[PDB]
Amino acid sequence: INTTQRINMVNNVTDSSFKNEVLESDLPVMVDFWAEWCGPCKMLIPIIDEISKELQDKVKVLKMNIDENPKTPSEYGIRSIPTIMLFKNGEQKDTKIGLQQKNSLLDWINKSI
Repeated sequence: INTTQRINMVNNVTDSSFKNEVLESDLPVMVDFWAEWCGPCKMLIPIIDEISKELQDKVKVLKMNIDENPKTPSEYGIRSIPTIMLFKNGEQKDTKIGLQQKNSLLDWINKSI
């Protein structure tokens, strides 16, 4: 018996802190745009948690609730969720829409950084 990999925890970013935590970072940043009413989003949350650990010190992983923070998704053209957006050096680098499984998500991020 060991500690579970279900960290069930990852930092939140808001419309107030997006520039500060995402656009100003030197690390590549992955942002999971989500809401509580979105079924696929809830399936994706634990995957995002696990990937944050597997990508520690390489990619900063954050989630943004779009009910509470509608302005940032609007600015980057997000029309549906789940959306996962990758940022580097103050700009968007890549985006994918929809549930993504863990291996595919890790493959994509590693290809992108």
